Amino acid sequence: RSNGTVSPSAFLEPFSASVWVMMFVMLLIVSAIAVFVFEYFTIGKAIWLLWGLVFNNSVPVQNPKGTTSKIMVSVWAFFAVIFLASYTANLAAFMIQEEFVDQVTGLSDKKFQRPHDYSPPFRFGTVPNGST
Amino acid sequence: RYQECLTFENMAGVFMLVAGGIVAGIFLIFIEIAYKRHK
Repeated sequence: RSNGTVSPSAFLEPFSASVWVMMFVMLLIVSAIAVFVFEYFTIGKAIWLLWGLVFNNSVPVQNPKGTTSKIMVSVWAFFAVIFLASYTANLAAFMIQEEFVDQVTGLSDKKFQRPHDYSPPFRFGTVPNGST
Repeated sequence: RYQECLTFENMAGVFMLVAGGIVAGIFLIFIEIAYKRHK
């Protein structure tokens, strides 16, 4: 090959699966339940808080109610930053590994029937009166 | 020549710990509300 060949795995993040999805659903349910408990508009603000201190607090979503609300916000923020650290570590670990498995995997797979038909005419530099 | 052949456990442990913390916080909120009603 001409130069370095690697697998970016852009979509291969642990998302789009049923591993972290269940944890996210459980955490969201717990956060909503705690918001309702501390309630003793609200739906929009609760959605803003759920979306905000999950990705990042870099948005105006500030609306605390009581001390228990602050405690639950602290616990949820700890969980969120733990998740962010874990994801950064996992993506770095993937960067540690690499994938350069193969390119063709076959002596007659697709191109070795009519290289002109495939379009690229791969060189056929055999040897006169040889063995192959 | 045929070949037959985030962490969820991390996610599960985080979910369990968060659930325990949230239950503790809800109980604390209830106790504080009861005390404030009497104080």
